[PDB]
Amino acid sequence: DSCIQFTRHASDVLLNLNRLRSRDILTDVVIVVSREQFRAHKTVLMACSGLFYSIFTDQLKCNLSVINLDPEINPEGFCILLDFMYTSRLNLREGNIMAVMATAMYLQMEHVVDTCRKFIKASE
Amino acid sequence: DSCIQFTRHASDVLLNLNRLRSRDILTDVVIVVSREQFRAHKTVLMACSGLFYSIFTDQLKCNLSVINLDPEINPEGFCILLDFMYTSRLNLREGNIMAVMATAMYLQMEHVVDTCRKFIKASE
Amino acid sequence: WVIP
Amino acid sequence: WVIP
Ligand SMILES: O=C1Cc2cc(Nc3nc(Cl)ncc3Br)ccc2N1
Ligand SMILES: O=C1Cc2cc(Nc3nc(Cl)ncc3Br)ccc2N1
Ligand SMILES: [Cl-]
Ligand SMILES: [Cl-]
Repeated sequence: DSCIQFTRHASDVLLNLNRLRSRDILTDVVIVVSREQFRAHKTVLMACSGLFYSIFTDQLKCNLSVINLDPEINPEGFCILLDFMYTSRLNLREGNIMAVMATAMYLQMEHVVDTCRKFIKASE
Repeated sequence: DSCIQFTRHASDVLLNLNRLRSRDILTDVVIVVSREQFRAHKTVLMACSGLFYSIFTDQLKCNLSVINLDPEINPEGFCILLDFMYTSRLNLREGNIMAVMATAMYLQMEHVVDTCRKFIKASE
Repeated sequence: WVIP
Repeated sequence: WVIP
């Protein structure tokens, strides 16, 4: 086509979606990770995770307001990944890398899994 | 912080939200523009438009499944802007620029209004 | 704005 | 991935 493109549009959209998340506006699901609860937008979770995409396209699970993750999932690893979904920034540290990688594999977040594998390979 | 950032994340999120829109997945509102209807995600509309942000943060309108725009709004201008919201690409043409600018002013989409004003100033 |  |  003959379209023009606004370079910062995608980043500005995500920044605003994160602002809605911070003020708990139009969040439509609670993700339960052991004793912790995380409110989010189903659409953002689906756009970032192969697991949430599969969950919310299911004719029965699409209507659930609460999703319980596997008990092996670490709440801090989930929190770091939820922040990454809404910001593009990943708080990857020596102390959390194993939990973050395991959570990203479970959530089917291929690019996060890739950088975790590379950071782990550099330290061996 | 000491975060790392995935450059293409925001663009990949928006691409996936547009894929959900194309398959009519988790759309939660109909925007009525005269005889035309447009299905969309409330969160994406709020993230792109000062008007939709004001509408869906209202304690009564946040719950509406149908929103009727002012009858002066052109359905083609709206369609072009809805496409821009989900893609960052604006199909701006000599034949549609006046309708697109008027629709962007009504929707409170400041960056679109700015480029329309500049393209109009260049042709005078 | 750019030409994509 | 980059240093932002
Ligand atoms: O690593 C990742 C990230 C991700 C996101 C989605 N999400 C969607 N995929 C498609 Cl094709 N359409 C709409 C949506 Br929402 C699917 C798989 C994966 N794997
Ligand atoms: O030209 C524009 C585009 C736009 C978008 C929003 N959307 C939001 N703004 C804020 Cl501050 N927080 C969350 C959201 Br969603 C507000 C105003 C405007 N004006
Ligand atoms: Cl990813
Ligand atoms: Cl804009």
